[PDB]
Amino acid sequence: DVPPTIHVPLPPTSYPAFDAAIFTDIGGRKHQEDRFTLCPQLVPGRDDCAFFGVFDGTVGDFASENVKDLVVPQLISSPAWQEVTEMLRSDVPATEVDEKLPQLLDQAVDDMYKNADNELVKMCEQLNKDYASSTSVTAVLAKGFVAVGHLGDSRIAMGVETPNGLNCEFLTVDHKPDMPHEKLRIMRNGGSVEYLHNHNNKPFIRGGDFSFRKSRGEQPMQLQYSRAFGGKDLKMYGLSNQPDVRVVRVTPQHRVMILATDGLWDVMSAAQAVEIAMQARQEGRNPAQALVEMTLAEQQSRNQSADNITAMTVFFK
Ligand SMILES: [Ca+2]
Ligand SMILES: [Ca+2]
Repeated sequence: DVPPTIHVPLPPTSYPAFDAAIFTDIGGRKHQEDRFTLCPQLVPGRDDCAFFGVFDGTVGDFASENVKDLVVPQLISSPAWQEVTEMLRSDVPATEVDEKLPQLLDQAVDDMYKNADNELVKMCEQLNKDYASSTSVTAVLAKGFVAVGHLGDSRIAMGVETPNGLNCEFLTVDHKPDMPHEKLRIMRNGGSVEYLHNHNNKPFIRGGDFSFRKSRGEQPMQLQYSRAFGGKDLKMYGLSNQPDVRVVRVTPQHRVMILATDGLWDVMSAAQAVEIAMQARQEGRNPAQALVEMTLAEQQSRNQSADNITAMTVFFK
């Protein structure tokens, strides 16, 4: 019932509508909490649909390890997705498809996020995982459209060729606790946004019970992003599972999409990543591995302990 998915490093592999590569590295962390999911053929009988997902876990790998196996099943169980499947298998005029498909994809991704999180949170309740959380950047490719969704601070970069050169941008903006409306939601729900000494630029979302649990000699946790999967004991204090969704038309000029964790972005800009990835391909090298190894080399050069780093490169055709 669920199409085959990939969750291990993937060297350069050619598919009908795109070529993909996936590489990850633990870096200098004591744990590997990054996870990912790639479904090459999302819709049986078709060869132009695929799912892409990368997950940056924190406070253990529980949330990222599990959510990765919940997204595809939840996605296709969506009544919204059933309508996507029915329309792709119908006579319905093309012009009409391309006109309705975007909102159907938007709604399906929305359903996926909320349903996958409800299921994950119930698991966290079962196994007593109070703060296990994970960011998410996902991409659903379907008949020339890519439905981008995300929660947290992992990002998706896009390389598009123009007559004046390669246009490189992020399709997602991080969910940070200090963004005015995020902060507003956290305080309305009894949580707070903490700006700690010497770290004014990276505030934390803190639960309303943090202080009490801290005095009880326990270990309440905080996050530096305001939306995510998991975070059981923060979901009632402002941590949202509402993803920002964006549907983009894959045009002839679209060259590459890069899904990666902050382990890559805290070091490289969108343009730098695309360039490195574009060059690697051009020279027959593993684009995703190039992104990770290049990042690790730079970190050493800076005397910086590297974070977990995961990169998934997708080249359109
Ligand atoms: Ca992490
Ligand atoms: Ca990270």
